[PDB]
Amino acid sequence: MSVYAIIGGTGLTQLEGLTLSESLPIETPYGAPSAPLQRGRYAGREVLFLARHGHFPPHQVNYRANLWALKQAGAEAVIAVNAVGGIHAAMGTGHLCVPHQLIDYTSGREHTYFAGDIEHVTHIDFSHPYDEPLRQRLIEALRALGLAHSSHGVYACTQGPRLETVAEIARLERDGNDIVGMTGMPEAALARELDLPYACLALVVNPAAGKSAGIITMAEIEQALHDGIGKVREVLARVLA
Amino acid sequence: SVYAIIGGTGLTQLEGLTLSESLPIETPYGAPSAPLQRGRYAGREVLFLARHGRFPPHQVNYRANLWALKQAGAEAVIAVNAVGGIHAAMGTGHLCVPHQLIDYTSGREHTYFAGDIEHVTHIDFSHPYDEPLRQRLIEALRALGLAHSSHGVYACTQGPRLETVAEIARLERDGNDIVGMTGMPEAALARELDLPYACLALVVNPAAGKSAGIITMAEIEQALHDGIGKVREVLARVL
Amino acid sequence: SVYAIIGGTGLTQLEGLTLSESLPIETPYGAPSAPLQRGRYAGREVLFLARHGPPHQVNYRANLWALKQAGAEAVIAVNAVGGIHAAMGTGHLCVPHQLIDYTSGREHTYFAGDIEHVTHIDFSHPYDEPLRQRLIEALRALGLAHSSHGVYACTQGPRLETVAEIARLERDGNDIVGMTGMPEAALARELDLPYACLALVVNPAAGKSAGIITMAEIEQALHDGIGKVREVLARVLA
Amino acid sequence: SVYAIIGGTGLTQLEGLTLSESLPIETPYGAPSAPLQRGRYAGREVLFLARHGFPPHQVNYRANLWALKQAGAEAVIAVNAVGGIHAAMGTGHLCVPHQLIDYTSGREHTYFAGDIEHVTHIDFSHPYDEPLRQRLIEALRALGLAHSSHGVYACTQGPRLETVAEIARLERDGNDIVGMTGMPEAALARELDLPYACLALVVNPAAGKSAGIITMAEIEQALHDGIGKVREVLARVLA
Amino acid sequence: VYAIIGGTGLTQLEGLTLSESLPIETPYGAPSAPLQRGRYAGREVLFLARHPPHQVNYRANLWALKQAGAEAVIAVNAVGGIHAAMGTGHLCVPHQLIDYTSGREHTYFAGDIEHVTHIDFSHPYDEPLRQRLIEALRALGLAHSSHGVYACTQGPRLETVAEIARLERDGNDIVGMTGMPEAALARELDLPYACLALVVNPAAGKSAGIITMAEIEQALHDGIGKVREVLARVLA
Amino acid sequence: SVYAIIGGTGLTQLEGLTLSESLPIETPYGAPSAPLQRGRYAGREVLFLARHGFPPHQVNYRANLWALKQAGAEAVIAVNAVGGIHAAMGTGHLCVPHQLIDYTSGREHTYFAGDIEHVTHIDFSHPYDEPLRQRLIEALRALGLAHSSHGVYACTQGPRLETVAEIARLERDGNDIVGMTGMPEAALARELDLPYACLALVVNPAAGKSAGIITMAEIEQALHDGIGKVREVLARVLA
Ligand code: HPA
Ligand code: HPA
Ligand code: HPA
Ligand code: HPA
Ligand code: HPA
Ligand code: HPA
Repeated sequence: MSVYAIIGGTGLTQLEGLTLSESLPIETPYGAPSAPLQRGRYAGREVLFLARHGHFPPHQVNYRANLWALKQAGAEAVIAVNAVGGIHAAMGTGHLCVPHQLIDYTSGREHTYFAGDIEHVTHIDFSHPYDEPLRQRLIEALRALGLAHSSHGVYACTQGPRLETVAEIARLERDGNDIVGMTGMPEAALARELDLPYACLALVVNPAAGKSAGIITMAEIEQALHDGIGKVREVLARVLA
Repeated sequence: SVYAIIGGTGLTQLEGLTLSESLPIETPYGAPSAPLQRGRYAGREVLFLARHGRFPPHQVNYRANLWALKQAGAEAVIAVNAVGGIHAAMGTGHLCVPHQLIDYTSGREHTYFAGDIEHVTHIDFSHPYDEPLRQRLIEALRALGLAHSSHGVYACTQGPRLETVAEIARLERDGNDIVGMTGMPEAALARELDLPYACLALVVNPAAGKSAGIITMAEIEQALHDGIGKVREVLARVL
Repeated sequence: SVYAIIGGTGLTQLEGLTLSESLPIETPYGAPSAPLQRGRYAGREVLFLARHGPPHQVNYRANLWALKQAGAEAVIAVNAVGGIHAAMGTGHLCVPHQLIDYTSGREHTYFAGDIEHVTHIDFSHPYDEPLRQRLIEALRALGLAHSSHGVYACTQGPRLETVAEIARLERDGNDIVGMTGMPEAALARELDLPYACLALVVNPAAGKSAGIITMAEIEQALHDGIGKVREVLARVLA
Repeated sequence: SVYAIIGGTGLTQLEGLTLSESLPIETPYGAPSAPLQRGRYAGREVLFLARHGFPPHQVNYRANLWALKQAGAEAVIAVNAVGGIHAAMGTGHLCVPHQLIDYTSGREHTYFAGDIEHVTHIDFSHPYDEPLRQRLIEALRALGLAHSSHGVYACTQGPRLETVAEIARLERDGNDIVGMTGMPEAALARELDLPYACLALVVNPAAGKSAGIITMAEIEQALHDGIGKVREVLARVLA
Repeated sequence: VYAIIGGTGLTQLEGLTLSESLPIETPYGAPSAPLQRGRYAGREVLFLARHPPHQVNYRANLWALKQAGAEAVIAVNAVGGIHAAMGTGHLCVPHQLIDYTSGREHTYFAGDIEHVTHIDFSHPYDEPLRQRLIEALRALGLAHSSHGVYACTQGPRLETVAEIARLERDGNDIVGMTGMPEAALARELDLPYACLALVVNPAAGKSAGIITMAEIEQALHDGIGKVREVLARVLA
Repeated sequence: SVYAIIGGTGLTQLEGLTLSESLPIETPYGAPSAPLQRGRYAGREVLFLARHGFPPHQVNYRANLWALKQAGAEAVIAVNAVGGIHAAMGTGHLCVPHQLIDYTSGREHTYFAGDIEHVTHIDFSHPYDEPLRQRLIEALRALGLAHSSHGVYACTQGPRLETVAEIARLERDGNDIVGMTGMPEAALARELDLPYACLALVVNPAAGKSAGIITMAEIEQALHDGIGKVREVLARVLA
């Protein structure tokens, strides 16, 4: 029944049995979305796909435009796939974590619809950033599949593009975070401001700075993606049905 | 001595206060959120500013406001701020006179010392609030026998959204007792202008994670309607 | 091997340095803070750039591209800082080995806007270990009071920190605090330029000193400290 | 219903308190700090027990409590003098803690030691009886007294007071006040299913929360200005 | 040859014969219960029940296992779960611990002794024994954490909400009253030791109600089976 | 001013120092951990005490200090070998701490225990004496040795060394170095109104701060390498 949107890398589009047979190049009041909207059918449910970064560094992706376009195209739930670094010792490379909280360390990103010309200011609650029904459907799928996961975790959302500093990971860890990426916020909040239920699925693509012995290389990360993307796809499959 | 009050309207509902008209001012830093209301109270020249003018806290022109009050003769400032109670002793109802703050804001025009200006000034800001003003407020709270706290750390955050349970947890680890969106750059801008400044904080909700439910704009408006009166009592004694 | 130095002027009042050029260069990112001075010290091509010419508005991109364009193969950056760790009082030299970014709004990367590829640099160790050792080696030789390692807080400014702010920063692990370490250190890596920092403590951080921190007190510590800092720079360049 | 008060004597100085006195008790755990003083307060039966006469780490809480349970106590009010970590909780402040953190060690801390047949791990999530907590708050409010409705009580070991750095760590752990008597008392009340609340008087700012060093004269003075306040609060709670 | 320290019921494992039930004395008082030798899939097996936490004779226990010929130890622990990812019924294989106990006989190097050894205790659990545990949890498709920090509190009482929060502030994930000095003692006797902890309740203030023995014992009743399946494999 | 040096022998190799053998004294608190030596260094009186003569947590510190004071000690320099937690305090480094945090327990920590008729709670805000600190500092400068003028000393129980996670918690509590002998030593020194300072030599990078694990051999090399440095300091402070 309910229409789902999936935000993430293409190749999530290589999900077996998904059709994606439309491409509207949308222009919103908030400017250009990242890629055109792709609308399709999967296991009998209407499905939406937005590439988060087009064919743009995380801190300049027009998330506002993305979420408006999806709300409008008829989204009623958004599953956001996120590549992260693992801070928690148990959340190593290849691990899947379904966060339940986040701490936002971003700045200078268009992060609300309640700015510029508005006639009342609203302060959305945001105590629990992820819709709980979605989180459970992700968990139920991950248990069913016997994939190694954490059912909770705190998402540190940093600014990039640069990776983090060892003492910077020290502080994120002292702050309670389990995992760290650059694209979680303001996405989750803009979803909230639109009453759009949103939940994040996170693939750990590297140990965060200082956890492994060497240094973080883009090929370590590229490999990890390639390795784990199929696992993510299996989870979306079960969730989408 | 002339006194600015920054906070909401309703502050203007103070018994005994008169207001004589409101001039619109042009500052070198843009437009202030609202016209200044110049008035008289207990034989003391007073100016009021309604900081939100309908503006989100992150886009308020604090620079324009402060320069505006300075130029209009201000000599001290009491800022009335609505906050979230992190500390367990500071529930809905509570009044707090913070003595310290931690700024988590970011994209705001936050200093008078920007652009090619031939000389840059680094202000001390060790003690963000003028103590004599702080003592004026505390005395008033004691004298009125109201439930308050004499000290506390103010966490100033970006908004317009409210904080995450985990973000609150982080704030609690930084030593804050309350959280709001309006305290900074306001407090620092005043010191850049050598304007003694103090805040009076009203706890209008528990911070995310401290109450049993989610925070509703309904409960927060109720805590204001119930709390603006006691605030008015405090301002009154102070002037 | 060509070293560049970023910091105040008077860092050039270095004895035996024949400083010859004043090159005003233009960059794809706008103007650098000052003209690049080129010179020779000890028979090594030596590059100077005064970053001063508001820390949060300094064109850090322009400065580093300039240095890179001019032929720099390493960078020593000199920073005035407030001291958080109790062992690191007024006058203390420190060679930080880590840093924590608390800044924002600054044009902090080369990978911004219209580009066909985004590069997420590793940045686990903000500072080059070799350069660190050249600095460490020199302080030891000159018998100066210093610290081998230490954590740099970089804060927005131009305002100093609040007592509570310093408490947060200490809780985070910071030994020192300053407004210019970042994004400079990061842009250096983006340019594959080895970068290292020599910090001089010019005030105890807020609430570590007695009363307030005056500009005057800071001024006298720069006056007193620049002497030491030159001697270190001399030895490194040598 | 029978309320038992633990604190110094001179709490016994309530106007219109008959000190009906009292008998030396024996316990399977030893000798209690003082003979129990049994009295009446406006219809109510009240028990008193001075926890001294003995350094805090050597007080025999096990006997004290056991004896108080055996004498028929149904509720225990504990009065405690403390250093004040939280900026808002200076000298002479009254606090009513809601949580505690235990840093004590060499103490006979449980009735479930020894070679015993069934082990019991009590839940101790909320270390103070909430009904008792309200009864103290209500009393404080009604008397217009400056106080804190909540706080975290650090129980250290003594007899020496704390180091500056130790205080920084108690603060990072989230403690508001610091004292030497609060545990294992609160816990031992619980193993006996005996409602228990503490009322705390800050007698000194904790180490390094002020310029000098902590003096035993400062504390004497704070108990002098403090004691009367504490007594009026018991009069109400008892009534 | 392996030794398992946990409750009895770990000896309700299918495939295990318990032969000798000899009660040993040691230079450090009596152990918690007699030692029980056996075989499981052709390996010599020591089992030893550790039954009040702060008064159990951990010294006497390990020395006994050492002298009986133990060449590795698996300690099974009931714990409360601080980490939000580790609820009731989770299995955790910790890699670190932080020790908040005291008043316990914690070292073989006290009293008399001609020489005093300050052992290194950087890594309290043995990596190869963790890996065998983890390998096993993977094969059985059980929900677990490969790593985690163990807080060892004093008891017998449970923790305060604020005690828990400072344990959380310290980087801890689980909490139990029996992890220390067991690990450290094992180390002083060059015995490889690892722990497998079963979360049996959310730590204080991590959930709705209070912590109760009804709740904790159900979780133990529920979990014991998974635990036995893990040990069965690890001895295989 | 008469100094007592507490440390290993090897501190006794000072050139020009002479020492009378032992004589074993009995104290009210049992017997000191070694022969206490009386000395002269160029005519000046010095006491020497080796604290080990037993593991760190069973050392009779109560007895040592009581012995030291009965024999006329006016000040105390204690020389401690510690692991370094701070990045800038590698092996070989000298540190003059200014604060400390006690993580010990079960040790005889006070003179004011037992069944006495008066109790003393000392202030202990500043565990090390500032005049002695500077004497050590001025000395280390005079010899131009690398050192730290300040730092926080974590005093742990032992005999085992610390876990990587324990080190991370000691680090979060703001400690710079960790040893197992510093307390209750300093505190006892105070109960006796004896000015006490520590000089701490870093013998190993604390658990989890370098590639390997910590070997006893590595530590023993480190001492044999830094005791020479410490002797020099002592010689200067004693002159
Ligand atoms: O290590 C990381 N840090 C921040 N963002 C990331 N996205 C993938 N890995 C990382
Ligand atoms: O909960 C809060 N968080 C931030 N700002 C606020 N202003 C009122 N309440 C809050
Ligand atoms: O206190 C400081 N904070 C930030 N920058 C500084 N530069 C010198 N001192 C300081
Ligand atoms: O400062 C304090 N510390 C410990 N115990 C106390 N009891 C009263 N004040 C204090
Ligand atoms: O909640 C707990 N705390 C301490 N030990 C435990 N053992 C099981 N649960 C717990
Ligand atoms: O690493 C250490 N930890 C505790 N005590 C010590 N004594 C020397 N090194 C150490």
